[PDB]
Amino acid sequence: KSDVFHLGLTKNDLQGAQLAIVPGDPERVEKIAALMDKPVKLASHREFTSWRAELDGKAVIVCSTGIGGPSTSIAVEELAQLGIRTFLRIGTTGAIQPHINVGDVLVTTASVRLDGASLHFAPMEFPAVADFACTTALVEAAKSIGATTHVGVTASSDTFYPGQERYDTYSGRVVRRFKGSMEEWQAMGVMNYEMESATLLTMCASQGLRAGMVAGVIVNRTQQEIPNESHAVKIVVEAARRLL
Amino acid sequence: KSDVFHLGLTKNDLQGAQLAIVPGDPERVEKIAALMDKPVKLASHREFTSWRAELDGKAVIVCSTGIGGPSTSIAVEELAQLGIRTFLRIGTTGAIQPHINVGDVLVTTASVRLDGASLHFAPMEFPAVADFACTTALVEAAKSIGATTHVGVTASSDTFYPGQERYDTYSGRVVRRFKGSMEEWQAMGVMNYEMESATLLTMCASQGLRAGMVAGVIVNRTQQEIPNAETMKQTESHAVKIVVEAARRLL
Amino acid sequence: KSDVFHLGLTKNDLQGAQLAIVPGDPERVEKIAALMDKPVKLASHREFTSWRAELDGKAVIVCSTGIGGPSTSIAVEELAQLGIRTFLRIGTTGAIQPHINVGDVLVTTASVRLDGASLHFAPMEFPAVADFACTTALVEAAKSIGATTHVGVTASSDTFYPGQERYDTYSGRVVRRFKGSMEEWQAMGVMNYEMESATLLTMCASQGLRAGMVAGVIVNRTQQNAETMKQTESHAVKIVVEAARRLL
Amino acid sequence: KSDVFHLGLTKNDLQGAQLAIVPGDPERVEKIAALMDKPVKLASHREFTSWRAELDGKAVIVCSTGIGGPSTSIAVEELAQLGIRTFLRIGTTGAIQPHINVGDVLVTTASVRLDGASLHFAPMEFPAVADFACTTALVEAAKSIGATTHVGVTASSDTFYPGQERYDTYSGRVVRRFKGSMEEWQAMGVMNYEMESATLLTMCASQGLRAGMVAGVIVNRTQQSHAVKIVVEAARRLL
Amino acid sequence: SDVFHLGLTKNDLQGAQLAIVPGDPERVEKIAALMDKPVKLASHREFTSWRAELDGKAVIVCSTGIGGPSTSIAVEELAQLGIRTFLRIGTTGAIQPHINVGDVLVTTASVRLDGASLHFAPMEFPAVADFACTTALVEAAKSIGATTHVGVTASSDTFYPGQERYDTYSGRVVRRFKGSMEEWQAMGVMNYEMESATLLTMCASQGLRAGMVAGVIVNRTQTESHAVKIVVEAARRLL
Amino acid sequence: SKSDVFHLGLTKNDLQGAQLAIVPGDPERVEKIAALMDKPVKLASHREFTSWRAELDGKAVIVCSTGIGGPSTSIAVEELAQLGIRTFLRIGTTGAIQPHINVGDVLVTTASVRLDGASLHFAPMEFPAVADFACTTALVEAAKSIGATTHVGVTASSDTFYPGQERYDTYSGRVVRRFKGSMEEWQAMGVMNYEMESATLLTMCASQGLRAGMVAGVIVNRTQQEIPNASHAVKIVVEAARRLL
Repeated sequence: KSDVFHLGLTKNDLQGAQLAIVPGDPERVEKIAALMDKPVKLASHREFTSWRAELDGKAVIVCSTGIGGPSTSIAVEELAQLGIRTFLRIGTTGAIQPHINVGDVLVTTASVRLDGASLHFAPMEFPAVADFACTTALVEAAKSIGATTHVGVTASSDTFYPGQERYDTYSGRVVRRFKGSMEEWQAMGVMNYEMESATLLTMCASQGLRAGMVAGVIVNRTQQEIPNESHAVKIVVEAARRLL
Repeated sequence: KSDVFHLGLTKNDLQGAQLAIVPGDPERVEKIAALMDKPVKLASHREFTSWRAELDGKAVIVCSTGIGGPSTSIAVEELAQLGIRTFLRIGTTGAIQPHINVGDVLVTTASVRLDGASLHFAPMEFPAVADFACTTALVEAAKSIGATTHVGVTASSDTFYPGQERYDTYSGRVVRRFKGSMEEWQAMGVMNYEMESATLLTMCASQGLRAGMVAGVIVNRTQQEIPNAETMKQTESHAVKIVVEAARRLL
Repeated sequence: KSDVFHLGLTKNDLQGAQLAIVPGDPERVEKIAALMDKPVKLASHREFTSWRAELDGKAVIVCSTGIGGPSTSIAVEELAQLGIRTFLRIGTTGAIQPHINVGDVLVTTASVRLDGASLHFAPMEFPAVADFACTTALVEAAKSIGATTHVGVTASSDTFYPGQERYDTYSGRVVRRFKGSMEEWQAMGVMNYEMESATLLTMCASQGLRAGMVAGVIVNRTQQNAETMKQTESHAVKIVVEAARRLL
Repeated sequence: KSDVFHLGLTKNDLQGAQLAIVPGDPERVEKIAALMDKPVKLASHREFTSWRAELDGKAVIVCSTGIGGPSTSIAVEELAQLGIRTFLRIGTTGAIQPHINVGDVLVTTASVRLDGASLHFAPMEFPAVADFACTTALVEAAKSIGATTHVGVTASSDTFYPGQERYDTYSGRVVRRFKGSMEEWQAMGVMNYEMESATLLTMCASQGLRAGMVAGVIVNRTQQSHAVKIVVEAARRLL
Repeated sequence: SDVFHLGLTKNDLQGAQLAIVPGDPERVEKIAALMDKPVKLASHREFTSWRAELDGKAVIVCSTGIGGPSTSIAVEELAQLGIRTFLRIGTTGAIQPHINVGDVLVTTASVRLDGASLHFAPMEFPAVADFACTTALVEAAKSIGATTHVGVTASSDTFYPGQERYDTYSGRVVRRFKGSMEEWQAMGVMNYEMESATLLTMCASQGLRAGMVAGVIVNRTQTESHAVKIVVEAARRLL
Repeated sequence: SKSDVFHLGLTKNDLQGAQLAIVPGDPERVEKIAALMDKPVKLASHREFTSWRAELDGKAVIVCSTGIGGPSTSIAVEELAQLGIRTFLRIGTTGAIQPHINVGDVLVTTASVRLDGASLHFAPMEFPAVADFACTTALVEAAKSIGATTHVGVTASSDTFYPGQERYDTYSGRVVRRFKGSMEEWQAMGVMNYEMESATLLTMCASQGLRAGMVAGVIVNRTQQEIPNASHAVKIVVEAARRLL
């Protein structure tokens, strides 16, 4: 039985949960839920793996989004239909600033919309902006956990390869739009690349839902293209505590 | 060992394979592989589950893409790095034409680019067009299997909900761009909506790779009666038979 | 006396025809019609010269479009009003791929929309895609006569000069949008430039009409001419008529 | 022998001509050239028919463009190559303003760019504007024969049907972009639709060439020789 | 007070139908003082307004401030009060090597590098000046013997990156504007300024008449009274 | 002294080491804002740019007007940056588009809908017109300290007062296609208000390593009327400035 098309969940499964932690990788869901009380597997369908847990006596959902705006848009919509009102994305990321180190934690205030799904919720003029309370929770959680943290703009790309101006590819080329784009974002102070935040932030900020975004830095793109975690995950859990 | 960042595969894993069948759902991969000879699981990481099998003596890969152009773009790029040159997508779809029945099979000649990843490969002016040999193989395979087939344009959307003009949602609203859009595509002859083809077709057609798209119709957005889980499974099985039969003609 | 504004034709003139072969140049119309049965002149108004003929007992029209999407859009609309449902464009062309040779035949599956008129029928996201049956008929006709055939994407430009990144012009300037564009299309596997197909294919694909396109390669810029063209003409003409046979 | 790819002309053939009158229809060329001295045919290829004549001792070209911006862009480019520096468009037109009557004369100051070829010369932000000298010459030539004249903006469409919001067609449909567009142009004071001026005006204004356009009103969808005299009279002021 | 920003009433205008609109509020009184019976009306924000008389007819002088946004407020509110003709007077640089300090530029139409023009008409619409206004300005410049250039102006929402200036805090110019000055130069664009695309589009699309004249103060490559004298003399011809 | 910048008529000396500016739209508001701080001194007045210096907790602060709109804002911000300013706090007036927002309420902008043109001269449309986290935090925390009725969220920032804010009580009575129905759309999307400077300010600062915040007082509620019939935000911007020195 399911009250939604993709996730395989009923409202009753959520046990009153109003906050979801949303990693990209289904395999990371169990790990994150294990940091909390009474973790229980709910469902696994396609790229959507969902567990329920408890935090200071209140139910919390952990559900994977898969890679990219499109699958993220499905998980967020269906979770919203089941009663989730606050979404915290926890990701991995490639830093594009020389002064950001592997293992650092980045909190996103807003995202460069290098995606398509965000346009399905708001025109390009609309900012892919995080909720102020969620952002505050993540920043304060980062202090509590103890991590080297940066706060600012992230570039959110519909591709891992040409949209992040990667050249370690089959074609070894990048379309005109993205030729020289990395150095452009770098000059504009953009911190990092990832793949889900523009859709998440736009769809939430334009629909009365709260969203925030934190990621662990797994490569620095000024040094290396292909990578080569816990601070970031402890932070998203600690932030959830503050948003309940 | 992996030659690539996401798929967990090496060139050795492919055993000379140059064609891949690419469903969206990782759960479909084993079922598709079971239509061929000596299938073996290769890897499963994130939404990317891959098997290898033989078709008429030759190695073939089956690898899931996940939902959307972004994860599709990863799978296609990484399979291309490993040596794949021909990609056949097999999907599920919602028909938007009144005359297309649940059970029908759709072969996509080109797609309306309502996605974002395609733009990362070619500007919007560029057609998200299928390879002629792949499309031919799918059409011919449909005739071999015995199916009611429709050939034409598909709308490929970055969303399941507002991009396909669904109002049955949390917010119940659809942004200006997509308001009244389903009626527009209907009048323009578009057969259906899905979520991966604009990215697949554009990225292949602009990089010297061959791609084709086939789907079974599991629902019609104009009809009143919504079929159950079973009826939809029979339709999937049919389109799946067609994609394997098509693959035989492209080796 | 006429059922349409420009073509100077009535439904009666078409004698039940449902297929039109559509070259750009009025001079080619008679030549194409001459490969078919019972050819006869119909009308000539501006760049629209029309002839009718017969293949396997069915009426066929041959009608020129002029240069560009604007005049093509007029001919296709008015032919559709008169009852045409399948359109086969036949052109001669220059190639942008180093391995497409003069004498080769190109069958277009879809076009890069570097025109304006296509946007009057569908938004840019919609593909300027040929009909499958038409494309199939063209490729099959090309094989039956042993042509060296290339099947793929064509770039369809509203200009002969800057849109095709030509600098041998009065100004010697190409606008930012088109600076470096030929190299980009080349890298993307685009076969050639022409000027009508984006409008033809988009307007047909978005209005329930069937369209296809074939062209003979008469020059190749990236490889650096009278008898070759006439020979190449005759061959792509042979193909479009043989394709038309299969589509009736 | 030809200096250009399409027109079939050499610089020599122009005999020092620097101004061209550019109608759409080849069948209008000789009629226009006949109003001037020593009219002689030069060439005829596809929709490009060219004649030379003389106006107060100076050679002048009359050359047809065919229908639409693409065809027009070829003719203007190749005439420019041959030495033409001033282009005067002569047309017949409908109108979309009820106060504009059949027999009135329209002088276009600039065009709404509903075409595609203009974008091959300048981005959309750039105005499809007529040369001030040409517009002046046309307006004052119109006044001098007592013509009723409207001066203002014309909408320049790559189509005759949906871009001019016509529904009396095969599909009976008009794409979202153009749905409600005629009422919008009407409200913004646009006089009329035609099909060539956005291309002509943009390619000339962005390339140092002078261009102008006059048209005679022959129909008006909102309602239930003169212009030819004007273009020729205007031409003699611009030599 | 009727209108929200200008603090003016219809009665304040005493039947005026024309306004001279400089950018700088401090230049308003200077322009008014050249005509008869100059009287201050109001001063709010960047909008300083004076009334004067020219050949026994009331005229307005009202500043716009810098940019399309504030210009759009002044023109709207003045039109609400009965103004139907707007003459912009500016000071300007130039991007063409042959255009000297002391030269006067008359703008036929503007490259729309602004945002506000889009709130009145889509980009396809030309930011074109009224023919009568442009004629009056050109004739008034002949009248006083000024060296006049007539043509296209690039109208930018910024003084710095939109005019491809690199002598700035960041030293960065966004992709869109990198190499843009050279492009405008090759296209024959005379100068940059910051209000004309909004002024011309908003007027040409609402039945209002607008023109623009500017004196050249500097040249990127290498008489404010003279331009002011022209704008006042042109105004006499437009009453 | 010869001005260090083209429009503002200021020298670096004039700033006395100031690194923060409070930036109202109206030049006539500058003196009023500077009067709430220590040692206020008029610096200059040119075009729409009136500038004062003052002191907060012994630190020099600039108050400078921007005029209406992105273009004039882009001049003031660029030239102040050149002079040494690294933090900008806009204080404005606004029309609320949500029904329960009262005239006099204080709105703090997290990011803006870019309905302007000048922002495109700094970053392509995909880039967010987002406020600095530290500045926004200071404004929110200052508003709480004085117990103001405050709303935090997205603002629509328009290049026009009339059609871009979907006002119909105008000379033409017309609104171009792009903006027809637009207010309802922003309302449904949770946008709080309209104003005219923040998209440019926020984009040009976030893309150039400058910190910016945005606060405005509501002067009309657009669900009720287009034009009103006829200082919490100000206390807040000064208190927030104190926290950012």
